[PDB]
Amino acid sequence: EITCQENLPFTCGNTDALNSSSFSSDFIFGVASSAYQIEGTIGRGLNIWDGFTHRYPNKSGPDHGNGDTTCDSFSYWQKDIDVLDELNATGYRFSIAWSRIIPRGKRSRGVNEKGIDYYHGLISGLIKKGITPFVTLFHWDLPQTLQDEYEGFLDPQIIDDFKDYADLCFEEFGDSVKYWLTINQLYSVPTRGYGSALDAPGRCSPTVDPSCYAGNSSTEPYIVAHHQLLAHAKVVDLYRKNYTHQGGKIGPTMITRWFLPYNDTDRHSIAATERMKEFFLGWFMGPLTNGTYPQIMIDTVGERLPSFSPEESNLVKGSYDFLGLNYYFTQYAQPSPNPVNSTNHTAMMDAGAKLTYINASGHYIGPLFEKDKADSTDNIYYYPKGIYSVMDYFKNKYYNPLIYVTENGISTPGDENRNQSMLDYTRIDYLCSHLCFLNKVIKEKDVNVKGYLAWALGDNYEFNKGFTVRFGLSYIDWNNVTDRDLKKSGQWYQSFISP
Amino acid sequence: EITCQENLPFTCGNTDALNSSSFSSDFIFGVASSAYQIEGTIGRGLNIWDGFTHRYPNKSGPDHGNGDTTCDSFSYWQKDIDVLDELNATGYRFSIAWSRIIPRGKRSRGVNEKGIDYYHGLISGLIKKGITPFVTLFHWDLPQTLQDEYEGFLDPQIIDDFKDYADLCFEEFGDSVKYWLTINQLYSVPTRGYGSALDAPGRCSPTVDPSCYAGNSSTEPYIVAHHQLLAHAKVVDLYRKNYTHQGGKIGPTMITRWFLPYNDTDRHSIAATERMKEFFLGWFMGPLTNGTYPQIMIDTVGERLPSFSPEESNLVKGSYDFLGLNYYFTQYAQPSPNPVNSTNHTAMMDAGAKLTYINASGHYIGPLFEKDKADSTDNIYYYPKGIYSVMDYFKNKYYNPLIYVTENGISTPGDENRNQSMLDYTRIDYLCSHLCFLNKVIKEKDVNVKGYLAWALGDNYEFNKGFTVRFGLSYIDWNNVTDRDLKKSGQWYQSFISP
Ligand SMILES: *C1O[C@H](CO)[C@@H](O)[C@H](O)[C@H]1NC(C)=O
Ligand SMILES: *C1O[C@H](CO)[C@@H](O)[C@H](O)[C@H]1NC(C)=O
Ligand SMILES: *[C@@H]1O[C@H](CO)[C@@H](O)[C@H](O)[C@H]1NC(C)=O
Ligand SMILES: *[C@@H]1O[C@H](CO)[C@@H](O)[C@H](O)[C@H]1NC(C)=O
Ligand SMILES: *[C@@H]1O[C@H](CO)[C@@H](O)[C@H](O)[C@H]1NC(C)=O
Ligand SMILES: *[C@@H]1O[C@H](CO)[C@@H](O)[C@H](O)[C@H]1NC(C)=O
Ligand SMILES: OC[C@H]1N/C(=N\O)[C@H](O)[C@@H](O)[C@@H]1O
Ligand SMILES: OC[C@H]1N/C(=N\O)[C@H](O)[C@@H](O)[C@@H]1O
Ligand SMILES: O=C1O[C@H]([C@@H](O)CO)C(O)=C1O
Ligand SMILES: O=C1O[C@H]([C@@H](O)CO)C(O)=C1O
Ligand SMILES: [Zn+2]
Repeated sequence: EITCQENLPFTCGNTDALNSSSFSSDFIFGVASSAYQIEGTIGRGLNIWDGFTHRYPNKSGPDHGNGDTTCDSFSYWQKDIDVLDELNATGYRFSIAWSRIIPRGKRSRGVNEKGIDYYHGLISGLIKKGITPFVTLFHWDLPQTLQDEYEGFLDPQIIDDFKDYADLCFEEFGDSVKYWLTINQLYSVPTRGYGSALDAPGRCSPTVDPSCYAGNSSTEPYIVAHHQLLAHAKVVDLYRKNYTHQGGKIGPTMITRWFLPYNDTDRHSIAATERMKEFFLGWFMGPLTNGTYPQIMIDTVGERLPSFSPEESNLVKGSYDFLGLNYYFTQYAQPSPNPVNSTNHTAMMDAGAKLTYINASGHYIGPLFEKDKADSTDNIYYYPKGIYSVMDYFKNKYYNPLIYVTENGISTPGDENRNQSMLDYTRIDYLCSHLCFLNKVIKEKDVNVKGYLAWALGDNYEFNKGFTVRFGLSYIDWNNVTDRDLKKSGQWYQSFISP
Repeated sequence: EITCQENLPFTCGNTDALNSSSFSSDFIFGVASSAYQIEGTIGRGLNIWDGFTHRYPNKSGPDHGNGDTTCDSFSYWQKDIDVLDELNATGYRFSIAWSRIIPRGKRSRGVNEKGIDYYHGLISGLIKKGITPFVTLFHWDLPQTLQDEYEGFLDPQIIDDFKDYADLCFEEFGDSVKYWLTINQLYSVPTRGYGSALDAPGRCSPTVDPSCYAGNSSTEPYIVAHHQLLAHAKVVDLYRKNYTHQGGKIGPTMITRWFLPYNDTDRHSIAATERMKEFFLGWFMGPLTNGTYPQIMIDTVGERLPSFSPEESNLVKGSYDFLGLNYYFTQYAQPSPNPVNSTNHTAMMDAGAKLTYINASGHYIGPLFEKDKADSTDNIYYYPKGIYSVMDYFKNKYYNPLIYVTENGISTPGDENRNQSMLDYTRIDYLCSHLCFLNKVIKEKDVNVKGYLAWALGDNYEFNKGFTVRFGLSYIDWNNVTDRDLKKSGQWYQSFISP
């Protein structure tokens, strides 16, 4: 019987009690990254994260930081491999920058052979060290040309451009890459990119944020989410019909959260919590497992929710060989009004729920996850059991999928000095407490989880935060980015992997 | 009788001997800038200078500097006006960033009202202080979307997109702006952007520079130059047919140089010098004054030189109300081979001339203009009499045009400290020696020159050099860009203007 801790102090950092041998022998352990966050702009075209961070610098991060140079994994990809080799990692999730291999967006405009070579060298180097690549085709960095031609995922033209891009990736890299991710966190671009305008491309309704150049927060998230599902599904169909000889697997990435009732004896809070599961997870998982959106969304969103035709429904339904599940935290849900006629209405209000980290009796859900110095009532707290709850739910609700945990991690403040930054015991606690629950859910519920990739390999540009927070298991000095030095968490993870 | 100095030491910095009263009472005196170089990316879309500087950072400058924030004239435009007011300037040349008012390039995709407002406020503020705006529509900063859709000026699609952009500028600003410049230095983008790939967009033949993403240095400069002429001429026709009620004037900007024979008793050097005038100036001035390219270019460039149809020739011929002439230096010309079959052939080799600052007997043409620390034999030297020679030539060869000197200036090293940077006596010498010759050519040759705008108002991002050189008449601290402090040159210029 496995017992896991939910509250500080944790004792799971002792590799005598928890290590890779606790899991099945074939289980993959590694770390993850994304291209905008680590490579730099050298050698690639411009994308909407370059566009957004430069047009709206105060949205890039409080320091106005961006991915222009970051940790320069364009130059130092070998040092990334060296971190993985030091960890004895068996997996690495990275993304391909569309703007690095097709700077002009549309494949018929030509490819960047040097860009293709960069990824071939990385892939070859990973395989040479026994590391399995998990490659994300689209980690938000859409070529700026496509956003300016037709507003990117707002238009159905994205489907064929994304298909042609994916086809190029499969053709060039699929002989070596056997695990592909289509779109990173389906929920995020629709809501943050087109709803609140916190993320690229930065569209929203005028009274949501007057700085947005255009948009409609009430309708655009649904349009974009729909086109993401279609684009994803066209790419999965392309992979499974034309690249079956490669013997690999493909799936989407979902951001997962668990939801608990703000008041667990209040039927209204309990209803809000179940609506949250459907609006947060079901928005994408309904289409992926059934070809339709959840009924509550159909009912609530009405004419703002697009329909799939019978052909589209069939393309989207079952369009995965596995799911990449990212997991960071859990929220309490309580009812909230949905003012659909308000000029500041957003798609996120359609769930009719307000989310918190504190419940009605004053209980904070778990340890600190992210401090918000401008408003401390907006601090985020984590909940190790949430990874158990999420995995169990996916198995039971979503037809026992094959799952890889494609992100899990925690930040530490960028104001800490190097010594403090390297002594990242809060990161060991977060990682180990989640891995304990992940082992427990695999053993108790028989969820088909086959690997775990911690966010992040190294410190990088964090979307929305610049360099003001650090997520790496390895430290990077921003005054001299060459080295990636294992922190206490990286050192712990090395011992966990090879106890 | 006016006597001007050609060699150090100069004595024209004494405003008792040379001042604005030396010139006609209506003569305009001011300074110039360009949008990429001063504004920052905040509030605009991305252009090919953003693209180029980020994709090829070592081409942006030795410091890898770019126009991301620069002197932040987006925020501090009022401080620019304050410099002009301090100078008692009567003119200011600035450019409109196409990506600030039409971020998506094509006008039918929408306009950025906030971008339009930025220029309305600047214009209003200039007029309120009695400063005449001279506005450049295109100072190289093409929206990146247009370069990625169709390779910008390489394709005839640029003509209508540039026309629609210009139309928007005339509509929004032409009630207040009465002097418009179309394209900055016609010669530069074809040769540096598409020939040597020193400038955006960075196209060239593979063996000219293997880093270029695509191109052909032998043919593309001619295609781009041709489309620049057509785009320019369509915009001038639009202005003169649809905006005549505004009572303003429009013209192109030429980069001018004078050319002298490397050996003035050698017929081959003398021929090379005359070929240089035709290939450097006539490439554009032939079409602008006659609707045809110079015969020597027709003969040499052959099938690589595009033809104008009768309609195009008529559109281009006479497509100016005045010429904006930029002038910085003069070169000696000697013969050089033109290896048209070489894979590294460039359009610049077609003139059959090698250019130097030292003649055959060892004479350097004038004082130091730009030191090149990597190769000192590549140092640039200036020649004050060249502005007299250029103006005289334009009058005599090119039908006595109305001219405004739209740039003239010199850099000082970015390695100097603030005190050294502020004591910019080399800049007073350069400016005054050129103004002496400009007064002399107006008086002796009756050239119709009506204003002079010194490069630059303040320190800025210099194309190709980052922040490693300074050109301002006012100093900017890169650790805190708010202030623009008049240097000794700015202080001198103030006394020259109001003696
Ligand atoms: C930040 O930038 C936007 C312009 O992009 C501006 O509208 C907003 O007021 C600024 N935010 C703050 C908090 O100052
Ligand atoms: C600079 O960058 C380019 C890649 O953009 C590279 O090909 C070239 O070698 C580098 N130049 C020098 C002098 O190192
Ligand atoms: C607009 O929404 C904000 C936050 O969503 C809220 O504080 C405000 O009350 C809303 N205004 C109206 C008119 O509903
Ligand atoms: C920066 O980091 C690398 C690796 O530690 C080191 O070898 C190099 O000397 C350092 N550069 C400077 C300028 O300190
Ligand atoms: C290529 O041109 C470079 C400079 O233009 C020159 O040094 C070299 O000799 C040329 N090579 C050939 C094969 O002509
Ligand atoms: C920077 O420059 C402006 C103008 O001189 C000054 O008012 C401001 O205090 C300075 N900011 C800092 C942080 O030094
Ligand atoms: O915030 C941590 C990490 N989280 C992720 N999603 O939750 C993103 O996919 C990744 O790009 C981001 O850096
Ligand atoms: O090099 C000085 C100056 N020279 C100019 N041309 O010669 C450019 O138009 C301007 O953008 C550049 O900064
Ligand atoms: O729950 C979530 O986690 C992440 C991130 O906030 C972790 O820092 C994200 O992108 C969500 O939507
Ligand atoms: O003669 C010329 O002068 C400028 C510049 O080099 C001055 O620094 C330029 O763009 C030319 O072609
Ligand atoms: Zn940048």
